[PDB]
Amino acid sequence: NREDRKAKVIEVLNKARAMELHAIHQYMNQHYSLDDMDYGELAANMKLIAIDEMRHAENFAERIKELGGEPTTQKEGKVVTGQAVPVIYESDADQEDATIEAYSQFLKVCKEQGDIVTARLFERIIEEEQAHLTYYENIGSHIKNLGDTYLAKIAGTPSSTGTASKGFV
Amino acid sequence: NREDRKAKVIEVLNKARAMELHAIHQYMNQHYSLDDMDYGELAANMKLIAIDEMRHAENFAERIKELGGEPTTQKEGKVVTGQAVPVIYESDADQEDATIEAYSQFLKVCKEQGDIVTARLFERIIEEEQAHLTYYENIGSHIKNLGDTYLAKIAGTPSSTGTASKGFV
Amino acid sequence: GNREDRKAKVIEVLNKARAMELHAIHQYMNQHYSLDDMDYGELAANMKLIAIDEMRHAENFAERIKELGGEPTTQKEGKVVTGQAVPVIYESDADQEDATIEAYSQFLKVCKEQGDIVTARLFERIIEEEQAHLTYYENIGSHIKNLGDTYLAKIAGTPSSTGTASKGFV
Amino acid sequence: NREDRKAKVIEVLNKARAMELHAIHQYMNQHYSLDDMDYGELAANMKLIAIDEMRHAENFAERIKELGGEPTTQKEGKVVTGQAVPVIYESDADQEDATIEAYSQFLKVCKEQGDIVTARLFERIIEEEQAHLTYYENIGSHIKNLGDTYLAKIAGTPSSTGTASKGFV
Amino acid sequence: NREDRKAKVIEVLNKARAMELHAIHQYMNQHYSLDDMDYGELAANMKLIAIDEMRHAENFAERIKELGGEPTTQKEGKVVTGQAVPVIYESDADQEDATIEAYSQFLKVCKEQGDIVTARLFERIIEEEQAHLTYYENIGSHIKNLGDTYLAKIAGTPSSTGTASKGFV
Amino acid sequence: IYESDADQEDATIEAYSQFLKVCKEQGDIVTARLFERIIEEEQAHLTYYENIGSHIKNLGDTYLAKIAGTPSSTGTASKGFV
Ligand code: FEC
Ligand code: FEC
Ligand code: FEC
Ligand SMILES: [Fe+2]
Ligand SMILES: [Fe+2]
Ligand SMILES: [Fe+2]
Ligand SMILES: [Fe+2]
Ligand SMILES: [Fe+2]
Ligand SMILES: [Fe+2]
Ligand SMILES: [Fe+2]
Ligand SMILES: [Fe+2]
Ligand SMILES: [Fe+2]
Ligand SMILES: [Fe+2]
Ligand SMILES: [Fe+2]
Repeated sequence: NREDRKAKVIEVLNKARAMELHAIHQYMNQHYSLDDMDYGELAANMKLIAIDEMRHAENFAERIKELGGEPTTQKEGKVVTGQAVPVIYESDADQEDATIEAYSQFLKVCKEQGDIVTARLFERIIEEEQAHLTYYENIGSHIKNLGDTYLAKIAGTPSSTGTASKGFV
Repeated sequence: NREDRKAKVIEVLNKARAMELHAIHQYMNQHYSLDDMDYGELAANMKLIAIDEMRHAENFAERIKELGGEPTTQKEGKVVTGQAVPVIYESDADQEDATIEAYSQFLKVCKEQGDIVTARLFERIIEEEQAHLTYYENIGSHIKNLGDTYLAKIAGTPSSTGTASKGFV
Repeated sequence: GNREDRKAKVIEVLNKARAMELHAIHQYMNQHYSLDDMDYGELAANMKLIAIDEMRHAENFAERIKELGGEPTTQKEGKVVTGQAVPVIYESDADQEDATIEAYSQFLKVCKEQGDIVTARLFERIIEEEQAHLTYYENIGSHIKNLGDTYLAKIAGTPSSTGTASKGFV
Repeated sequence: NREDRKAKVIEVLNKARAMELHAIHQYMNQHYSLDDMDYGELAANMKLIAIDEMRHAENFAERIKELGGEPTTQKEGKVVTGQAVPVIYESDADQEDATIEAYSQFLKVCKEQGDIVTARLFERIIEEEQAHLTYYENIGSHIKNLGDTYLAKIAGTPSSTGTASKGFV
Repeated sequence: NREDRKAKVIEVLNKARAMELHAIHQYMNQHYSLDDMDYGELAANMKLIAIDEMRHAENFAERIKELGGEPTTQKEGKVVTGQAVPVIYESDADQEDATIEAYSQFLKVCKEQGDIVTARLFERIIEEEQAHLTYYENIGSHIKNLGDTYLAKIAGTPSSTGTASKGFV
Repeated sequence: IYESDADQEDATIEAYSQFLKVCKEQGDIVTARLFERIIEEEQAHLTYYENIGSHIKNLGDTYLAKIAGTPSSTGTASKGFV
C-alpha cells in the first residue's frame, strides 16, 4: 500500500543518511590531520567534500520528512582515526566506491516502490559521489607514484575554503 | 516494435495532458474565488501553479506531435466549483498526489516502451508536481491550524503575478 | 428588470462569450502545435500569441462574472477541429473571429439593455482586439491564396519563440 | 563481479563512441559540401552539430577511462560522400533516429549492469540526439515541400560558427 | 593539363588530411590517458594541439573542395594506445617531425603543379607543426632530465581548455 | 534548359509569324502555308517545354526522381547508307 511504499523508501533513506553522517565525521577527522600537517590544499578539499556530504545528509533528511518519517541521528560504522596520508586517500576511495554501490541498490528500491522523486535524488547524489571517488583516486595515484615530491608541493599551501560559515552570530 | 511502442506512449501522454487540462480549469476557478475573496497571495500563487499546468499541457502536446499523434483537447474529470478555502487546499493536495501517482505509472510505461525522452519528460514534470503538492499541503496546514490569524494576514495582499501576458495585441 | 435579474442576464452572455474563448484557446493552440510541427515559426508564434489574448479574454470575462455574483463557466463552446491544412487554418480562423465579433456585438447590446456600462465597455474593448485577430488571419489567408508555397518558403525555419518563459510557480 | 559489469558497459560505450566518430566525419563531409554550395546557414548548423558529436565522443571516452577501458578510434559504418541537399537531410534524420534507438538499448545495458552514472550519461546524450533529429527532419521537410524558394533564402547567408577554435598555436 | 594539375594536388591534400585525422585521434587518445593520470596541464595542451590538427584537417578539406575534389575520411596508419608518458612525448615529436618532412614534399608538388594557393596553405600549416614539434621536444626534455620532479609539478593542475565547444544544442 | 527552350520557341513563332507576313506581301501562298504548318509545330514544342518547366518548378527533384533511369531510346535506329 501507500504507507508500506513510503516506509520502505524511508528505510533506505535513513540508511544512506547514516552513511552520510559517517562520511562527514570521517572526512572532517582527516581534515583536522591534514591541517595539522599543514597540507593546505588537501585540508581544504577534504573539508569541501565533507560539506557535500553534509548537504547530502540534509537532502536525505528533507525527503524523509516529506514522506512522513524521522531523519536518523546515528552514524553508520565507526570513524577510523590517525590514518597516515596514503591510508586516507586509499580508504576514502574505497568508501566512495562502496557508497555508490549501496546507493545504486537504494535507488533500485525507490523504483520498485514507485518513488520517482526519491530515485532521482539518489541518482543526482550518486553522480556527486562519483566526483568524490575520482578525486580521492587521483590524489592516491600521485601519492603512490610521486610520494613526498608531490607532498612537498602541497606543504604550506592555503587551507581556506572561503568566507566563514553563514551562521547566526 | 517501434509503431506499437510509439502508440502506447502517445496514449499515456494524452491521458496526462487530459489531466493537465482539467487542472488548469480547476485551479483557475479557485483562483477566481480567492481573488473575489481578496486573498491576494493565495490568488496569485494559485494562478502561477495554473500556468505551470498550462506549460505541462504544452510540453505533452509537443512530445505527442514529435511522436506523430494528435494532442487531446478534452480535460479529464469534472471541475468542482464553489469550494470553500479549506476545501480548496485539501482537494488540490489530493489532486497533486493522485497526479504524481498516475504520472509515475505513465513514466513506467515509457521505460517499458523504450522511450527515454518521454520518460525524462515525465520525470521532470513529476518533480514540479511535488512542488505543487508541498505548497498546497502547507497552506492547508496553516488554515487547519491557525485560521483567521493567518487569513487576516493574507487579506488585502497584492494578487499580481507580474507583468501582463505577452499576447498578440 | 430588477437588480438581480439585470446581473443574471449579463452573467449569461458573459458565460457564452467565455465559453467561446475556451474554444478559441484550444482550437488556436491545436493549430499552433501543428504549425510548430511543420516548422513555420513566425506563424506558430503568432498563433500562440493570439491564443494567449483569448486566455486573457476568458480571464476578464470570468472576473466580471464573479464581480456580478456569478460562476464562471469551464465548458468550451463547440468542438475543436484537428488536422486542418494551412489554408484551412487561416480561412476558418478568419470565419471564427468574424462570428465572434458578430456575437459579441449582440452581447454588448444586451449589456446596454440591462444598464451595465462596465460590462458593455469590457465587450467593446475585447471586440476591438478580436478585430485585430481577424485582420491578421485574413492577411495570412490572402497571401496563402495568392502566393502559395512561395510565401510559405519565407516562413520556414523562422524563430518560433514567443519570448521569455511563462512566469509560473516552480 | 565488479570487473564484468565494467567490461560490458565499456563495450557499449565504445560502440556508441564509434557511432559518434562516424557522425563527426559524416556531418563534416556534408558541411564541406554545403559550404561549397554556398548555403551558409545550413553549413554552419551542420558543423555545430558535428561539434556536439565531438563532445559526445569525448564524454564517452572519459567514462570509458573512468571504468578502466580504452576508448576506440574506429568509426562504425562508412561515410557517404557526394550527397545532394535533400539526401543529406533525409539520411541524417535516419542516422539520428537510429542513434537514439541504439542508445536507448545501450542505456538498458547500463541499468542491467548496475551502472547509474553511465546510464545517466546516455540519457543526457539521447536528449541532445533528439534535438539533432528534429532539426534534420525540419530542414528535410522544407526541402521536400518547398525546394528552391526555400534554398533561395539560404543562398549566400553567413556560415560562421562563432569565434575560432581555441587551439595550441 | 588543368584537371591533371588539380588531381595531383588533391592527392597530396588528402594524404595530408589523412595524416591530420590520425594525429587528432592519436593526440586525443593521449589526452584521455593524461587526464586519467591527472596531469592536467599536459592533458590540456595535448587537446589544444589536437584541435589545431582538427583545423588543419578542415583547411585541407576546404581547399580540396575549391579544387573540385572530395576530402578523405580515413586516417593514415594506426593509433598507438597505452603509451607511457615519456613515450607519448618521444613519439609525438617523431610524428611532428615526420609530418613536416612529408608536408614539405607535398608543398613541392603543389609548386610543380603551379598551385600557389595550396603551396601557401602548406607553408602556413608547416609553421604550426613546427610549433607543435618544439612543444613536444620541450616536454620530452623535462621528463628525461627532471623525472618525477617535473611530473610532481603537473599533478593536480587545471585541465581546462577554456569554455565548452560552441555546438548546436 | 526548359526555360530557355520555351523562350526560344516563343521567339521563333514570333519571327516566323513575321516571315509569313512577308510571304503574303510577296504573293507567295505556298511559302506562307509552309510557315503556317511549321509554326503550328513550334507551338507543340513550346507547350511541351512549358509543361516540363512547370513541373520542374512546382515539383523539382520529386519530379526528376520519376524520370531518373527511364528508357531513352527514340525507336528504331536511323535509316542510313551503311
Ligand atoms: C486565464 C487563463 C486561462 C483560462 C482558464 C480557465 O479555466 O479560466 C488559460 C487557459 C489555458 C489553457 C486551457 C491552456 C492549454 C491549451 C492547450 O494546450 O491546448 C493554456 C496554455 C498556455 N497559457 Fe494559458 N492555457 N495563460 C494565461 C492565462 C490563462 N490560460 C496566462 C496569464 C499566461 C502567462 C504567460 C506567460 O507570461 O508565461 C498563460 C500562458 C500560457 C502558455 C504559455 C507558457 C509558456 O510559453 O511558458 C500556454 C501554453
Ligand atoms: C573530442 C573530439 C573529437 C574526437 C576525437 C577522439 O579520438 O576522441 C574531435 C574530432 C574531430 C575530427 C575527427 C575532426 C575532423 C572533421 C573533418 O574534417 O572531417 C574535427 C574537426 C573539428 N573539431 Fe573536433 N574534429 N572539436 C573538439 C573535440 C573533438 N574533436 C573540440 C573540444 C572542439 C572545440 C570547439 C571550439 O571551441 O572551437 C572542436 C572543434 C573542431 C573544429 C572547429 C575549428 C574552428 O572552427 O576553429 C573542427 C574543424
Ligand atoms: C535535313 C537534316 C539536317 C540538316 C542538314 C542540312 O545542312 O540541310 C540534319 C542535321 C543534323 C545535324 C547537324 C545533326 C548533329 C547534331 C549534333 O550531334 O549536335 C543531326 C543529328 C541526327 N539527325 Fe539529322 N542531324 N536527320 C534528319 C534530317 C536532317 N538532320 C533525318 C530526316 C533523320 C532521320 C532519322 C532516322 O531514320 O535515322 C535524321 C537523323 C538524325 C539523328 C538520328 C540517328 C538515330 O537515332 O539513329 C541524329 C542524332
Ligand atoms: Fe554523500
Ligand atoms: Fe562522497
Ligand atoms: Fe501538471
Ligand atoms: Fe500540479
Ligand atoms: Fe477572444
Ligand atoms: Fe480572437
Ligand atoms: Fe552524438
Ligand atoms: Fe546527433
Ligand atoms: Fe596538423
Ligand atoms: Fe602537429
Ligand atoms: Fe521548335
